[PDB]
Amino acid sequence: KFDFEYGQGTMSAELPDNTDIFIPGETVKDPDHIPEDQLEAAYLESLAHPIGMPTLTELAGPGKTVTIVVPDRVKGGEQATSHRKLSIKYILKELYAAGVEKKDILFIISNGLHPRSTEADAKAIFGEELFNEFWHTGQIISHDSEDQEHMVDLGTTHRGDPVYMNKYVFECDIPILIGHVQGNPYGGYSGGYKHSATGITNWKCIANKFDEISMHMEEKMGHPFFCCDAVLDTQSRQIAIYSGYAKEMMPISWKLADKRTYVHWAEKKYDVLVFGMPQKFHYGDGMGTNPIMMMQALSAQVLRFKRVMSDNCVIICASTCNGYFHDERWPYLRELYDLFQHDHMNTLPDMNRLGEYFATNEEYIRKYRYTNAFHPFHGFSCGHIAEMNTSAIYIVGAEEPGYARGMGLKTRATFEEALEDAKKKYVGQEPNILALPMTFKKAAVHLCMKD
Amino acid sequence: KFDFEYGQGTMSAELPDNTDIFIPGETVKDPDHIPEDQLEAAYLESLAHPIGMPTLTELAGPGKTVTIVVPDRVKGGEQATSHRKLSIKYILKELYAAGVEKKDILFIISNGLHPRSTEADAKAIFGEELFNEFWHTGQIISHDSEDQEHMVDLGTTHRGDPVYMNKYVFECDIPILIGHVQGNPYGGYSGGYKHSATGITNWKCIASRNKFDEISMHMEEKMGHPFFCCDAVLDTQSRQIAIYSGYAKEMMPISWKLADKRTYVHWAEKKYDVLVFGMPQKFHYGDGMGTNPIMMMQALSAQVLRFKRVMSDNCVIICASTCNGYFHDERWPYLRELYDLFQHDHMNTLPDMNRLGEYFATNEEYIRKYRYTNAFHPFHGFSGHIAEMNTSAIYIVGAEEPGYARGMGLKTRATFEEALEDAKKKYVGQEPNILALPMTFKKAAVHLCMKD
Amino acid sequence: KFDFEYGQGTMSAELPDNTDIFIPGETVKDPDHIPEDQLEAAYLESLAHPIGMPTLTELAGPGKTVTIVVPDRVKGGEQATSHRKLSIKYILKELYAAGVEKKDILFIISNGLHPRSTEADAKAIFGEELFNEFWHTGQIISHDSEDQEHMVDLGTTHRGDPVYMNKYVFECDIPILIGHVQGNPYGGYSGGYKHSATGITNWKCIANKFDEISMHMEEKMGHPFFCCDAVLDTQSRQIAIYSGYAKEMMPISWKLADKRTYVHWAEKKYDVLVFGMPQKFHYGDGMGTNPIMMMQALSAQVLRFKRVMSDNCVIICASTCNGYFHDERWPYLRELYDLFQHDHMNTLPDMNRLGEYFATNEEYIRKYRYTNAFHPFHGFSGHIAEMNTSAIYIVGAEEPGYARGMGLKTRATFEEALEDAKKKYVGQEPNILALPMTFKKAAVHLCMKD
Amino acid sequence: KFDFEYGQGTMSAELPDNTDIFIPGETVKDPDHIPEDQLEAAYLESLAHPIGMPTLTELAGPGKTVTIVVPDRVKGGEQATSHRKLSIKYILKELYAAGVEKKDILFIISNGLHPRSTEADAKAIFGEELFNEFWHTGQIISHDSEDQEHMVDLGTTHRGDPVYMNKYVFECDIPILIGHVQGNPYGGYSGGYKHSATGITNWKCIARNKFDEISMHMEEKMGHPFFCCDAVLDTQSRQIAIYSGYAKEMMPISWKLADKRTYVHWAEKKYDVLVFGMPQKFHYGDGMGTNPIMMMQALSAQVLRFKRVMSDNCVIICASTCNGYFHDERWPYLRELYDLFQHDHMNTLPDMNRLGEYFATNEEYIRKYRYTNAFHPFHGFSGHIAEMNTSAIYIVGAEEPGYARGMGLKTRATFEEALEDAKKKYVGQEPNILALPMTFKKAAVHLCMKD
Repeated sequence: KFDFEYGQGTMSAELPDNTDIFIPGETVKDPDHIPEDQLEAAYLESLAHPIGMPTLTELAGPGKTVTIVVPDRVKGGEQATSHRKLSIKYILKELYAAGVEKKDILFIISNGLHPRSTEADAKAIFGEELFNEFWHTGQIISHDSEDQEHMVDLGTTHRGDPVYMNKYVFECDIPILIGHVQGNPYGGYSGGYKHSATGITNWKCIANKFDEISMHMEEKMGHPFFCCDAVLDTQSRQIAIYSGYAKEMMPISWKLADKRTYVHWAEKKYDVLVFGMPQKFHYGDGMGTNPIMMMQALSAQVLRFKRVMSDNCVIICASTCNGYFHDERWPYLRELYDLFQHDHMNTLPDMNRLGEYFATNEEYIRKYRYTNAFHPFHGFSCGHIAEMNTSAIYIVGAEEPGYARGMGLKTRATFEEALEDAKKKYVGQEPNILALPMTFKKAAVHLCMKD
Repeated sequence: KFDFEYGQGTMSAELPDNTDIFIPGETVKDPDHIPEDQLEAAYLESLAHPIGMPTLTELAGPGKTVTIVVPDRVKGGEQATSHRKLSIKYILKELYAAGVEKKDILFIISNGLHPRSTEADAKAIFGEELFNEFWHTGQIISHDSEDQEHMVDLGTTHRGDPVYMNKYVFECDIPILIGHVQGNPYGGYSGGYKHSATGITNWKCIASRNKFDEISMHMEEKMGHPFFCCDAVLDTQSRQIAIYSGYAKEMMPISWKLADKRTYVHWAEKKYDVLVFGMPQKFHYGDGMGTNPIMMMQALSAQVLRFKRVMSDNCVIICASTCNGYFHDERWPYLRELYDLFQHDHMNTLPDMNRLGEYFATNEEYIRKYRYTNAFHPFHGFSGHIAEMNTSAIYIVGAEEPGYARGMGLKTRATFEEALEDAKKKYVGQEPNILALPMTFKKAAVHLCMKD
Repeated sequence: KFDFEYGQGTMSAELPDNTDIFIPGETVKDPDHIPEDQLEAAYLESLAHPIGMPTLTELAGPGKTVTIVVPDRVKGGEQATSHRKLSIKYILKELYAAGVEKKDILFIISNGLHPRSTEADAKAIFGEELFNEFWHTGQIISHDSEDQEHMVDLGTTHRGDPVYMNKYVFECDIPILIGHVQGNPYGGYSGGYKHSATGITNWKCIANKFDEISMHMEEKMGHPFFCCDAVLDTQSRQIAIYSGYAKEMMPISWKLADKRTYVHWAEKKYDVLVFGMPQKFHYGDGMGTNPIMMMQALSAQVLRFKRVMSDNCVIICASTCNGYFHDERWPYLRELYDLFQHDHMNTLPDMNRLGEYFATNEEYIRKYRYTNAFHPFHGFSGHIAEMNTSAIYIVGAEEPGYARGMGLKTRATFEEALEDAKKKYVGQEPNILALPMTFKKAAVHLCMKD
Repeated sequence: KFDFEYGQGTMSAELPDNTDIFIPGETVKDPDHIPEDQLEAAYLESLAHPIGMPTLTELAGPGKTVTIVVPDRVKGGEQATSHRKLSIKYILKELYAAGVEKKDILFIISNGLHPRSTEADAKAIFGEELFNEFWHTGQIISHDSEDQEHMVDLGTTHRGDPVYMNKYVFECDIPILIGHVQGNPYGGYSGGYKHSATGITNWKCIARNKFDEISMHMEEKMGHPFFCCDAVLDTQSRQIAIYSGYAKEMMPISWKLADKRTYVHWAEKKYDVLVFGMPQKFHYGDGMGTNPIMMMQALSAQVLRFKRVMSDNCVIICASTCNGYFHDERWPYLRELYDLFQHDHMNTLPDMNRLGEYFATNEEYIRKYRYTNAFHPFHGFSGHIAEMNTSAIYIVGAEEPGYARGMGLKTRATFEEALEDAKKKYVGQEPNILALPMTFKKAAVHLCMKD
């Protein structure tokens, strides 16, 4: 028997004995994580030896404003020794040694279009010491992209891309960027320039691009971003820490992140891909039950396992489509689904023309600003890759399969039924089945062939 | 760290080392079940030696109408060799050896107020062989309390109890009962005369341990022939321990002699103060019991009734559940209106709602949904107050819409540790005795008692 | 038998004979109120002898604009000899003697987030003479914190608190503050710097803090506030009148307000606290039936009687929970209750994050400005009852679903609730304390005799 | 200052010194009641001294079905020694001494159109001992006008009145009645044949001579007369005399003593203004003082009571919290009735009677009457005297005065303001005022001229 995440618990599937298992922490081991007693030495050596920049003790002085940009709770570790906490601690120590007071240093959570961080979210991000040190003084701020009184206009890049920036990060003397270099389904990395281009701008600037936008910010500001990026493994444990100028550091970190993300394990090309998504993963609770977020997750899974899989791919998923449109967090997705169903739109890519219609809605913008919900444009920042490539996608165990059927996904009730239907219709009676347990509870990797 | 059921998965809790763990079967062993090989001999011996009744061959003759009453899907087994399947199979073999026509055998699924069984439910209850052999012939009928053309008003007992019983059972020449002798929170075992008194009666005969026996004996007196019971005692994993068949009235004490040994566990050394468990979404009555506020209160009241003899008077109950507000309105269409009436009336407690029971059992739309949609009868909710007077505080941990748990009188918190700290603050003190019950709603529950 | 306020009338409770009664003023007598024959002398001596400031005759002249800040109807006396009326009368006499004309003097009712005063509210606050003298010329104004063209920006204090101020009180040559020195459940007092901080600001300035904000206003204006505050007793009768600079006079008034507010009477720690809330108390009609205002009142009662009460204290309350949201006065509290019930809100504090969501609502702001309703941020300006008491019983409720949705226990009669509490929490020998008319009087903080 | 009931508490009024105060029991003393010690002797003497039938021993024998008809909770005391409890207890003692089985005794709560009594109501009516002895056996049944399987169509009287009777009372061998003889606004009395005609009849039999004719038709159809045990009550519902026997011949004797109580001679001047207040809970129950139609009923009752003491320029000033609290759980039909009054050609209340048969046949309201313990929909049509006689009716202190204005009643904010307006317009500057400060809390009496 095989155990796949099903909403909150686990669905059991009786797959043929030719099934293979890939858990990206056990099948192929990641590069060794830095031991917890060598983390201080690694951080000190990285901060004291930046790439294409002087040390923090050289760029800091008394009265020089410092803004530290910290990512939100979507990605990265939340443990007692995560990259964010240690990096902030040692950066603060360096700045205090340089002669910068605590009253000046400001912290900004860079969500961009993700919901603004609450008190509990900041507690989980910064820990227990930084939380008590800075939150009550008003020195920890969540980035608001609709606050026209805190957004500055930098003009347009050489390619005509508009650039809007946070005012707080624009008026400081020392801008510090903290990011986690981790893989993305599209092939890019969530390093320094991508983090600055995504988490500091607004929806207009989001609608090679990231490098241009971040370089435009650096030119307008007058001082380049000091980025301290850590290469994370599947358990969000730092492997290497690279600090300094983002442009000359990003390739250095990528040369090692390619070792972790791209796993050469495949010996054959598979026909059936079996997994399941729990209710709460990635963007938060309700992702595994909201149809549009399910489509995005399935598209990411298709992108990640494209090389390992054959032409007529078949994807079997175990998710609880109870129709749970998490509405305190995605207040616009019900209208999005209704517009998709009750219009002339044959496929998801036909929805893009409504993006500016949703990003400018007053009620959803108010909910984004004050209720801690997603920005209405986040649904258009994808879903179409799932529709192509795969012959059929099965959503087994759904509670309201009408929502999974309205997205174009086939619906069944048990893994064996869906597998038998796929064998009868698409993949024949001898399918190469690949089972992915805990594919959404870990940092997913791009599977490739040993060729 | 301890693990508890939470909706579908598992919520983890950090509890002090003094916490004690109880599993119904793993901690204290149930009496040994008969092995799968000896089910043959045990069933044949039980059928060949009925208690207080002649053997079924004597009861059967050519051209005799036989009605076999099979319980619902709530709690009966459903393994490969469950009691229902084996008992039905051997009864059918013996009846065929008695020369009884196959067209005179009729199966009645006795639900009473539980939803009528569909094709999949009937298949799961009866096994694929019996489902293929009998379903398409039309010989498997779910009991319908509101089918007035197929219900017979017997009259009244001596205690003013109206009696209405299925006409199919009334007109048969051999009534056979299939029953599982399993414990109840109140103490009256669920197999025997209770099965006949509850499963083939309408809500008026339920609205009114001696009551069930009186009603069933009145049924036997009116019919002229007693029910032929085939009751099996089950353990936590729904495995047979002993099989008793014959006259229900005289066989019931014999079955109880072993059901008491199974049900009443004697593992205890201290009077515990805090009871910790969790509600899965699907248990007992089906999917949605762990999120429906009324059904959550019912389950909590059952848990209070089971463990009251091991718990103190300032006890605190901490349960993990996902109070989504998911009433499962396709299966309990009356519970949303019931909840609204609870909130929007002069009702301080749940027992104040019983005066509306006759109001709900007579609703035309809910009765239609019960008959044709496979939903619960509207009077099931009124057939739940022990928790709100026995316990000092009841905590619902990890609720997704904590308004429903608060509206029923239960406190709400976010994590097990937070609720335990609050309870230690106010109710049980900083040095409590904790009893943790993982997999309490996944296994057949038992009554806990002091060792002495 | 015992009589407790129940909505509009009274519920009767057969409490055991060991029950104790505390009524403010009646049980322990307050300091003697100034006789009506000495009020003129007291006011004249206070105004002629200010603290840290000179007399109104020494600061006033011909053409110098004067703005008099007067509190709203929530607190203070509405009698024929209340502090507001007499203070305004004698201040006007002094100013007229100095040389200031009536055409210039302006009156501002400082509510802040409380509803703007209507014609009848000004009636009750000011009296016949001042009403007829000043309202019909448009010289009595109710403070509007949402009026962007009548609010000025003073920047941000040294600690990081933004300061918004009323324009009328900013452009005047002589700002005069009238406040009442009365106790608060949290420990602080009303009137003085607190009145100016919470009265003529907006919700952003409200979200030692009051001292910093008020000193920032005084620095920006250049004229310190001339505060004339009277220490009130349980019947809103003046005990002492202190005039002058607020910073150097607040301790002087506090040294005597501590004598009245802090009553050392207890001889034992009580287990059960029994009282009842009428429908109309404090913030107006519907407070005793609105679940959120009920929770606020219960929290205030918990704060006031914390020292007299045991660790396992049980509160029994008699209120008519008819679900009567005074939707013409609290248009937002139904949405607030629905958000509390239908979201991931385990407790009331978890709702604070929605404060900025409500304070910026356009419809509720319009209703606050023009309909005379509460500002939507007043609700977020609660948990103490949940943290402290083992159980809270709301007896006599009409729709107990609302009292249950707040986390409170619901019963039907005092005896049933008392028996339940005895069986569950407080045992069979509880120290019961009964508070008749605890919401119809100026409540006091009960302390221990020793 | 004067005090009046106002919702739940008391509104205070400033009235001139010429105002006269009347309290039914205190101003003029009722005839002396029998003491609590002599209740036993008086009850035994009354039971042993019938007024036209043989004693209860003669009617009783082995195997006799006895049906005892107990009035509703609307009227009559609920003290420790109320008439219902004592009469039932002594009747049961006599029947047991006569050899009547306990299983052949059945109690019927005669409500007729009032809501069916619940468990708590039955407990309060019957006393704890009798409730424990008889309720759980199933021997206490509330009358159900719409229970067609338990209703018998007796036939028709000579006036065309149709007669429908409770089947339980019809088949019994001894029908016994418990009744309280206290006055009505119309001049009748609530005990005697009226109890039979109203309590155990449906709405068709309801839509002084009529009650007697219907009850005597019932007696002639059953073959045996009702055995009545009627008690005269004072303001505090205390017994003055107990009359038992044939109702037709006993009724004048009971009336001879009820006249001395109901009619009070305390008038020396023709009063002009009548001042009182409606409490929230009185007569029919909670919500009578706030429901506009029940407020009109109460005002009409007051007008009928005090019409012989007041002039022809009547002004009625009443304090009530008319907040629109219809108590829809007890009067579910009154909101629709109010809407039909407002939104049709109804100029006055008596114009609505043509819809009475429309409401009494409603299925939803009948279901709520049978199963939810609400009023029968025809109760509201069983109200025009107030608007006919009084020149102006003032509702003082209403919280939603739209309902008081919609029924034709003037609305003001305070007692003094309404009195000033009435003096200005109707009664002049020198009126005669009669103040009733406990009119709705005590059993009302009919005021009359002293001469």
